[PDB]
Amino acid sequence: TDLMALPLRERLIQTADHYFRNMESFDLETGLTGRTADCILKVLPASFGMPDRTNEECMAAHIATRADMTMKNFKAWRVPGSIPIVDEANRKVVFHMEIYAEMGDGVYHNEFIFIMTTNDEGTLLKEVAEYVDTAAEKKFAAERMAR
Amino acid sequence: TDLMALPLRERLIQTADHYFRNMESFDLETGLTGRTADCILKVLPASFGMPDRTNEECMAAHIATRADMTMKNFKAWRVPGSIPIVDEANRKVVFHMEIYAEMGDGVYHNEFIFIMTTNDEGTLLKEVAEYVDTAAEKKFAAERMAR
Ligand SMILES: Cc1oc(=O)c2c(c1C)O[C@]1(C)[C@H](O)[C@@H]3O[C@](O)(CC[C@H](C)[C@H]1C2)C(C)(C)C3=O
Ligand SMILES: Cc1oc(=O)c2c(c1C)O[C@]1(C)[C@H](O)[C@@H]3O[C@](O)(CC[C@H](C)[C@H]1C2)C(C)(C)C3=O
Ligand SMILES: [Cl-]
Ligand SMILES: [Cl-]
Ligand SMILES: [Cl-]
Ligand SMILES: [Cl-]
Repeated sequence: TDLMALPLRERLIQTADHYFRNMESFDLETGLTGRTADCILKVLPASFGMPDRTNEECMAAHIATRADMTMKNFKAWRVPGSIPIVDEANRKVVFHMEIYAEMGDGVYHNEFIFIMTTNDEGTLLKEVAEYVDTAAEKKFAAERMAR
Repeated sequence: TDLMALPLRERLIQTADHYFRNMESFDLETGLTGRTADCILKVLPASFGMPDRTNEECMAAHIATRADMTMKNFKAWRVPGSIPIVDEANRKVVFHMEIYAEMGDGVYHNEFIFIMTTNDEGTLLKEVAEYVDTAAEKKFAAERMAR
C-alpha cells in the first residue's frame, strides 16, 4: 500500500497519529479505524480501575460519553516542546498529548501519555496504552454521573 | 569509556536505568549520579503543579522526603509485561515503572511513566520526565503534611 512505501519511522508515526485524527473526525458511520481486529486499549495507571477494552468496548464507551456529556469538536495536539518517541524495532510510538473537547458543562482538556504499538508491518494499531490524569479523570467521571 | 564501546541502544537503556539504580542505593556521600550538570526533572502532568527541578533541587527534596516520611528500602521495577521503548535518533528511553519504598506509615507503591533523555553520547541523563498518579501523589503529599 502507500503506507508500505514509506520508511518505517514515518509509517509508525502516521499509524499512531491516525488514532487522534480518528477521534477528531469520529462518526457512527465509520467508527474507530486503523486498528487491528484484536486491538486493545489499556488505561494506565492500574489504580484508576479501568479494564482493558476491545475496539467494540471502546466504541460503546465513546458513543455514550459523547451523548451523555454532549461532547464535540475534539482536538488533540502534542504538548508544546514534546516530540514523537519512535522505537522502530519494537513498533512503538510514545506521545505526550493534550486532548480538548467542548461539552455541555464547559470544556474537557487533559494531558496524557500515549504508547501506541503497531502490527509488524506498521500499518495498524494493535495496542494503545494511555496514562491519564487520575485526579482529573475521577472528577470528570463524577460530573458525568447524575450529570 | 566502556559505555561508548556499547551499541547505542544498550548504552541508552543502561544510562536510563541508572536513574532507578541510583534511587535504590541513594546516599548523602554519592548523591544523584549519571546526570548532566544542567539536567532537569519534569513532573507531569502540569495540573499536578510541581515545577521543574535541577539536580540540586531533586537531591534536597529526596533527602527531605526520606527524612519526613522515614522512607527506605526503595525498589523500582518495570510493570510486568512492559518493555523499554528506545528511540536511538532522539536519545530517549520510555519506561513504564512501579516504585516501592518502606516508610513509617506503611508502604509507598505507585505507577509511572518515565521519559529519559540522554546527552548525544548516551552516557548521561539531561532530562527526566515522569508522569505520576495524580490522585495517589496528592494523597501522599496530604499525608506528609503534618504527619
Ligand atoms: C475516539 C474517542 O472518542 C471519545 O469520545 C473520547 C475518547 C476517544 C479516544 O477518548 C477520551 C478523550 C479519553 O482519552 C479516554 O476516555 C476516558 O473514558 C475519558 C472520557 C474522554 C471524554 C474520552 C472521549 C478515559 C479516561 C479512559 C480516557 O482517557
Ligand atoms: C532518588 C529518589 O529518592 C527519593 O527519595 C524519591 C525519589 C527519587 C527519584 O522519587 C520518588 C519515588 C518519586 O518518584 C517522585 O518524588 C515525588 O515528589 C514524590 C515522593 C517520592 C516518595 C519520591 C522519593 C514526585 C510526586 C514527583 C515523584 O513522583
Ligand atoms: Cl479508544
Ligand atoms: Cl545515568
Ligand atoms: Cl530525581
Ligand atoms: Cl526526557
